[PDB]
Formats: sequence, structure tokens, C-alpha cells
Amino acid sequence: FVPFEGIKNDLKGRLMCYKQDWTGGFKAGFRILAPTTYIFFASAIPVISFGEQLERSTDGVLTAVQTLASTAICGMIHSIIGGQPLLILGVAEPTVIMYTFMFNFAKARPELGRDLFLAWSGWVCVWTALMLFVLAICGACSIINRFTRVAGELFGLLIAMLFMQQAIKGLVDEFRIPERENQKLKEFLPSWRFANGMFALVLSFGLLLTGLRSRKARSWRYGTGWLRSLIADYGVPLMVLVWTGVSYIPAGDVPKGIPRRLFSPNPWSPGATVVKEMLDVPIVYIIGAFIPASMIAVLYYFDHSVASQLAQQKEFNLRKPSSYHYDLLLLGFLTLMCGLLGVPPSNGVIPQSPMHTKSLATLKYPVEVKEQRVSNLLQSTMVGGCVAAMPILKMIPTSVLWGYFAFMAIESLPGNQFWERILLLFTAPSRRFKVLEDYHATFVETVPFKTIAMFTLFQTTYLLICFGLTWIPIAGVMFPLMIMFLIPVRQYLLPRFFKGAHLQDLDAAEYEEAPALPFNLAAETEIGSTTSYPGDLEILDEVMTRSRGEFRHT
Amino acid sequence: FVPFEGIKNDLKGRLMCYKQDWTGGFKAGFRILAPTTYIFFASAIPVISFGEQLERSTDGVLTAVQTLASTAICGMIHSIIGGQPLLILGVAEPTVIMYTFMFNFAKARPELGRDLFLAWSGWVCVWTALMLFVLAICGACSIINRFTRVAGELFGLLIAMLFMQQAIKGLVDEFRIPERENQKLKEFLPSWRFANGMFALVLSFGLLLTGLRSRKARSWRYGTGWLRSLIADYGVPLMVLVWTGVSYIPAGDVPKGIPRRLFSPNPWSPGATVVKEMLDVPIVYIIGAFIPASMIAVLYYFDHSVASQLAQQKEFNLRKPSSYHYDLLLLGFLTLMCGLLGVPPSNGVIPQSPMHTKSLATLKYPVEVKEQRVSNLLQSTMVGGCVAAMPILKMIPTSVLWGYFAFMAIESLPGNQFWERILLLFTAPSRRFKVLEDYHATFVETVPFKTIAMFTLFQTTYLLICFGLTWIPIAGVMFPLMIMFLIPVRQYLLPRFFKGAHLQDLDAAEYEEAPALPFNLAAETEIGSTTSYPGDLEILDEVMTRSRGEFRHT
Repeated sequence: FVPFEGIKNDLKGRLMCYKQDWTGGFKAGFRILAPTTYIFFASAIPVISFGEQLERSTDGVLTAVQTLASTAICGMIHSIIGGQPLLILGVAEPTVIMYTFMFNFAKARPELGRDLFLAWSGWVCVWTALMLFVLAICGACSIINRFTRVAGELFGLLIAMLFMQQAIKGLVDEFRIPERENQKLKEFLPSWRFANGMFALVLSFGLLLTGLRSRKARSWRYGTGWLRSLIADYGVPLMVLVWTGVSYIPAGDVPKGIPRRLFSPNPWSPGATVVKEMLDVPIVYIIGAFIPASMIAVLYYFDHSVASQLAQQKEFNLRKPSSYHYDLLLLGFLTLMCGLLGVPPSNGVIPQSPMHTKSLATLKYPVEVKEQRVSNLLQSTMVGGCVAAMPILKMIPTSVLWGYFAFMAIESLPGNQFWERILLLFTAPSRRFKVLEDYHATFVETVPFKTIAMFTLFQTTYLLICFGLTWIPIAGVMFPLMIMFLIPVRQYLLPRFFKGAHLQDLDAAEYEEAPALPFNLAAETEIGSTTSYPGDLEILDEVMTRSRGEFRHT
Repeated sequence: FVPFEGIKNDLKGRLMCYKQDWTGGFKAGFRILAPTTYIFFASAIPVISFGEQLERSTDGVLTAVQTLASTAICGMIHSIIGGQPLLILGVAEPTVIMYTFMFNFAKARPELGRDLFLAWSGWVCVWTALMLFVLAICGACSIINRFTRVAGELFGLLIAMLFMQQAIKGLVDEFRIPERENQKLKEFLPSWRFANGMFALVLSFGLLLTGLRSRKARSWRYGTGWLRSLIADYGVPLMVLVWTGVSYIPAGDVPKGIPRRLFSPNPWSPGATVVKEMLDVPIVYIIGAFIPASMIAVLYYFDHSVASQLAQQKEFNLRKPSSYHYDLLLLGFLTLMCGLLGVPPSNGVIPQSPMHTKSLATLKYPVEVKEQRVSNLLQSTMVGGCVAAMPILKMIPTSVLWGYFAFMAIESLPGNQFWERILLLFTAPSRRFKVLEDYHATFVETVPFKTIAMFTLFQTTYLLICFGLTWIPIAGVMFPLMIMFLIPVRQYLLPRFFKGAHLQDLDAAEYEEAPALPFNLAAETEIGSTTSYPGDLEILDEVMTRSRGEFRHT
């Protein structure tokens, strides 16, 4: 923990491969565009959704323009002078939540008001930048190995709950009159409002289901290989386009605002730095900005490091070193810059960074990764240029973005062991052999069910407490502290209540999986020892055709 | 083919087990109610849907009241005096189509008009009854073994296409003003009409998807066994109830007719036999009724026999004889009675009869079937009593019935080999090993792909020709002739173009299935000999988690 040692080591390591980082990207030629486009589409749409969320939550002060600008600028700067170019930067949901809390606080205090919200946010960002500078200089990133699975999975599930909550919020509001819209317009009559709500439901559910189906296109037996890969890679943008086109079908027989589209304004229109107002903020609020700044700093310290770790998995066989400390220092600088510019800060995002690394990976028949700084720069520049295309983006209905919120919420589940343990907890005792009949985690076999249930119950109680805390108007800005507390809890308290190898299996740094077992071997296990024989109708369901009731002979 | 021999033999066989048929049903006690309720729900809902279809297609002359009455009366009479009580009778889609054609013909001729449509239908039914009497007496049912798989599967797919067409028709019409409704009502304004259409889409798709998911409840690892069985058995009615309740949520904030509900009237209201009008029909049209009567007779001769055969599969180990000839004679009598009463005739339906037989089956650990006349009588009586509950049924939105049409259309596919062969035809050559990786038909392995493709192409051309014929205003009443022609075609022409065992495998009276093969054994086959290796992204998709991009270790 010697000051500046980590930064110096990271700079020394990354300075011997800079020219190579650029030349290798240039040597790839036009073939570097496919990963670039894939990651650009993976990054832009969630940023636009977060921008719309902020527009609804900040009374129009912050919109998709600011989120896109922050993402683009931070990504380009990180690509040019950052340590780990594989890391993808963008505006994340926790930042949106914290800024919503800050806006709610500012609006209720006349001394600040809506006019000084951005200035107070800039002071908050200054404090956060100082905190990140201190953390990077003191080598606090040397203990990221303690960011274990429990905290990461709990945070992921919490963000999934927030995503689904926002989706429900938006769909409900689609049935209502917007707060800052002319109430006398024809589109806001009860009949047209009801029609807009139902159309929003249709579009959102179509987007969600079609994207979920498209995610597994490469396993299909239909079409060409290139078409299957294209669908599996770009189903989200493709489905967004398809459902926008669907939304435009009745355009001629309905008012202008049916269905509702993005509220974010076009910056090109004449109607449309905050350091000048930062001076007008009272000193008391400048000092008090330390409070949310610490929470934002904790959030960034966790998320940046976790995303970089995931992007730098040993299975990728990366030949270049890591830059955790210098990356955190640069994140502090970027947060300061974004706070001064009046845009929300950006940080490492998941699963965008590992997806980028995967897109840059090939198998030599054994993983080889094309690591360079060109793809990140190009995708950030495209995200920035999307601002110039705001008129085109404004054609997207908001219901599609709410459906995308639900899509991310559901897509956070698959690889999450906490979710799987919850499902096992709510699984019937007599049907756990079904769990053993497919791919399953190793702790299912190597740990008793009672210990798993107890661990899952503790984790679920913690998660629900944090989610409820998020609902408190002011104290809800403190949930990063609860997330951080899981480190010392796991390190000290859990070993008292849990026996070693059990914690190691339930809190393993590696995702361990086991193959499906035969029915005979699934009953000798303790967990599957209570198997129950199938009923007559259950048996007949499988041996008879549903179309005509024909007996199947095998 | 000696006249009356089949009828006498069937009566002799069924007269030695009549008292037993009744006593065994009584001895079952209250445990006979579960199959009765299951089959009653399987029968009533499609009948109501067909009634609504007729109401829209017959300008309100025929409704769900008539269909329910016909189903109930025919079922009770068949149960009491029929030969095979396992056979379930009801109004089917082909009858609806033929009656729609007849109504369209009658409306355009002033000599008949809408006032004599039911009388002309009664004369048609008289002709059909005479035709069925002749067929039963001449022993035409002795050649039902020639009703091979090709014709049955083609007919099933044709009915599925008609179901989906009706579903699309109803959903489109939900956006429009009904022909016979007051156009000045508030619910028929463009805004409320658009809202009704979107609400209909939501309800229909929800019903369809939820029912499809519920059909496989018994394989779940959640809930109790009884709850899983209840869902798997009654998902359709349960989902209908759930989505009706959903439809009633905004009742207080929308006009009366939002969403639209069943148009069929309540017979209890004061506003509400046709032999008197049968005399007023011109002799020329009485003679000309012979034309549609022959087609209806062909349809019934096919469907009754096929349904009875499916309900009397040898795997059920039924200990009582068959009554094909007497059943056809009784069907003729029932058709005459229904024509006189002014209701559409009922006939054997699929898969209701095999589902009933399955519901009456238990395994003795080996199938034993409780064959009796009580379940059919009770379910028919309940279908009849549903008429008295018309006010309750009128609460069902029509969008739910259109969704049910789509549900039946999709549920006709699973066990259909013609559909599977179509899918294989449109399958990519390099991805047939995927077909071989799961349960598959035996002809996939035992027949070359070229022969399968040629057979499927011929069958598809025939099916499309019949479907297009259904669209011709008058000549479309002739599609049963095309269905019948498949018997001599299969018997004489196909052997010229196909080599024996190939036809036997592709047109087998038994549903032969083969288990999944290992990848190594899936490539040595001719069909799977063009396997292509997976790509890098395809490989990485399976070994990396979607939530966080974590490498899976197995």
C-alpha cells in the first residue's frame, strides 16, 4: 500500500505496448468494424434508455443528449490515454438513481432549486474525483480480490429489480398525461390515452419476447450461418427498428402523439459548462455534497474494478498487464470533467466490457484476443455522433425502451448463482432431481440443501433491505454503503456461521458447473433422494400426440 | 359388403355390454367427475368459438346457442343409444365452413333469401342423412383402413390454416365497426375502436402464450403435483377466466363496449323447428341441396370414423367391440334431427375423443380403460346447461376466442408428420444433425431426403390447392371431394412414383419414433453427413454467462 506505487507500475506496464496497441488495431483493417458495431449497439441503446429515464426523473434537465455526450467523451479519453482499452465506459443505472435522489433533494430546498441542481452535481463530482484520487494513490485497488461473488450477484439482482420497476413505471405512465405537456391536446384525451397505453403494452412485450428469442439464434437449424450470427448479435437493435416500423403503421389514422415517442429534445434546434453557477451555491451545500459523493465513489470503485476484472479474465490469455490504479485515477479525472460540463459521469459497465473482449477473441485450433485501442475509440465516436442523429432516435417509441428495461432485467438472471439458489429455494423438494437432470452448479452436489437455503435466505434478506432502502426519499442514497458492507461481513461474520468449504463453494471466485446426471445417479444423491414416481396422466402426456392423441412408439 | 351385416354385428356386440356400460359408470362414483369436467371444458369452449364465428358469418342467424344445443342433444342421444360412448360429438370447423358457404349462396338468391336459409339447411341435412344411411347400410365403413395418414394430416393442417385465418379475421374486425350495430355509439368512435383493437391484441396474445406454456405444467419443478395437474388439464378455461378478469379491470374508465364481448344473444330474453318453412322452399333448391349434402356426408364419413379409430387405439386394450356402421347410421339420424330443429349437425371431433379415452385410462403396474356411458352423458348435459348460463358466457371478450382459435391452430401441429416434414424441407442442409439430435421420426433415417422432400412437396401443393379452393365463393364447397380423392391417389398413383417401403414409412398407420443419437453417430448418417463446425462466437456463447460474461467451467 505504498503511495503511487501501483500507478507507477501500471504506467510502466502500459507504456511498453502503446504504439503496439495502436498498430495492431490499424493492422486489423476494416475487419475491426464488426466488434466495434456490436459493442456500439450494446452501449448506445441502454444509454438512450437511461437518458429518457433521467428526462422523466429530472424534469427535463438531463436527457439522452447528456448521457450520450458523457459516454462518448469518457470512452474516447479512456481509449486514448486509458490503461485498459478493453474496458467500456458508459452511464449506468446506479448513477441515474443517485442523480434522481440528488434532484429530489435539490427541488425541495429553495436555496438550491432546479436552477442550481447541475451546479450542486458538479460539486458532488468534484468531491467524488478527490475521493477516487485518494483511493487510487493509496492503493485501495490492491484488495479488489475481496469483491467476491456474493456482493456482485446481489448488486446485479438489485439493478435487475430497479430495471423492472422502471419498466413498470414507464408503462403505467404511458396511460397518463405527462406532467410538462399541454393537457388540451387531442392525443391526451382519455380514449387516445387508453389506446396509447395498450399500444405501448403491445410494443414493449413484442420487443422483449422477440429479443429473448433472438438471443439464441445461433443454435437454430434455419437460415444461413451469417444470418443466424447477425440475429444473435443485433436482435436488440433489429427488434427496436422492427417495432418502431410497426408503431408507424397506423400513423395516418391517429393523432401525432400516438404512440408517444422520445421526449428528449433535439439539440440542433435553437431552443436547446456550469462553473459560473458552481460559485453561487451556498458553502453549506458545497460541504454537504461530500455525502452523496462518497456513495458515488464507492459505487465507481466497485463497478470499475469488477468490470475490468471480468474483461481481464485469465481464460482470455491476455499478454498485457493491468492498470487498476491508473484507471481509477483517470476515472476520477473524467468524473471531475463531466461534473464541470454538466453531464452525468460514466464508469465501467457490465456485461459490455466482457462482451467486447469476447468480440475481439478468436480460437486457434486456445483463445487469442486482439487487444487494441481502435474499437473503443470508434464505438465512443459513434455514440457521440448519435447525438447528431437525435431526430432519427426521436422516432423510437418509449414503450420499446421500457421493454428494453425489462429485457436487461431478465438478461441479468441467467448466469447469476443467487437467482439460481432462489429458484432452488422455491423448488419443490420432490422435484430437485429435475434440477440434477441438467447443467447445475457444483454446490448443489457438494453442499447440503439446508446450508444453501440458509445462505440464500440471508442474501435475499439483505437484497430486500437494500431495495426497500432505495425507496426512502433521502436515506435511499446510502445503498452503496450496504453493498460495501458485504465485504467485511463475508470476511468475518459468515465463517462463524458457515463451515469453510461450504462458503468457498457458495462464494467461489470461479463459476464451477457440473454436467447432467442420469436418473439412476440422480436418486442416490441426498438432494434427489425424495424422488416421486410420475402419475398416469403425466406418463400418457409424453407418449400421446397432442394434435390427434396418437400413441408414440419408440 | 353384404347389406345390414355390419349394423347387425355391431348391435349384437354392443347389446351384450349395455347394462355393464351403465353399472360400471355408476360404480365409479364421484370419481367419474374429473374426466367428465376435463372433457366438458375441452368441448364447450371450441363450440362457443364456432358459435361466435357463425354469428359473424351468418348475420346472427346461428349463434353459440344453436351450437351448444346441437352438441348437447347429439352427445346425450349418442351416449344413451350410441355404439361407442368413448366417441365425443360436437360442432366442428368444417361444418361451420360449409354452412358459411350455404349462407353466402342463399343470401345472393332472392328465391331463398335469409328467411329460408335454415329451411334449405334442413333439406341439406335430410339429403346428408339419406347419404349416411346408404353408406352405413352398404358397409362403406369396412374400408376405413384406407383413411391413411396422408389424408388425415393434410386435413388437420388445412383446419389449422382455417383456424389461424379466422383468428386474424376476428382481430382485424376488432378494429372496425360491426355491420349490425348502431354506428352512433360512443364505443365506435375511432379512438375507442383503436383502443378496443389494441386491448384485443393484448388479451388474445396473452391467452395464447399462457395456454401454450400451461400445456406443459406437469413437467415443472414448482408447486404441488395436484396444482401442476390442474394447470395442465384446465389451463385453457383458467386462462380464459384470468384474461376476462383482466379485461374487466378498466371497466369503470371506459365505455360499455370496451372491450367487445360475445355478440350471441341471451335466449332467456323475450326477444330471442323449421318444417313449416321447409315446404315453402322451391323444389329446384330442394333438389339442388343434394350438392352440399354429398360433401357434408363425405366429411362426416371421414371424421366420425377417424375419431372413433383414434378413440379405439389398440394400445388402450379395450375389451369391447366396435360399432362403426351403427354409429354412422345414428349420425345420419342425428343430422336429420338437427336439420329439422334448425341447428348445425354435430359429429365426432378430434382430439376430444382420444383425450376422453386417455382421461378414462389408468396404468396397472398396462393400460386399463374405464369404458362407460356416464361421462359422455354428463358432459353433454353440462354443455346443454351452459345455454342457461349464457349471461355468464357473454362476459368473455371475443379477442380471447380469437386467441383460442390461434391456440388450436398451433396445437394441431405437434404430432403432425406433415408439419415436421415441411420444417425439415425448410431446414438448412448443414443443420439436419440438429434434427437427429432429438426425438425424430423413423423415415428421417430409413428414407433418403430427396424422396421425403418430393413427397412433402406433393402434399404441400395439394394442401395449398385445397386452401385456395376454400376461397372460391361457390366452388369452395367442394374441398371434401379433394380430401376424399387422396384415398385412390395414395392407393394407385403414388406407388408408381414411389418405391414401396418408402411409402410405407412415409405413410405408416403407426406413429414410429426414434430416440436421439450421439453426435458421432449423427454424422455417419447420410442426412447428417454435411455437418459444419461451430464458429468462435457460437462456442463462446455457450461457455460464457450472459449476465456478466463469466467463463463457465465444467
